[PDB]
Amino acid sequence: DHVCDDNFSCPAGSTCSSAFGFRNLSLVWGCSPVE
Repeated sequence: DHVCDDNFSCPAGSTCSSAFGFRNLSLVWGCSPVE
């Protein structure tokens, strides 16, 4: 399994959307399906 930032994970079955990159005061995103 993977692990982006901290509270997150994905069995290489998606990607870390990654959001809140203008200062990082909470970080809120999800995993995206590569296909």
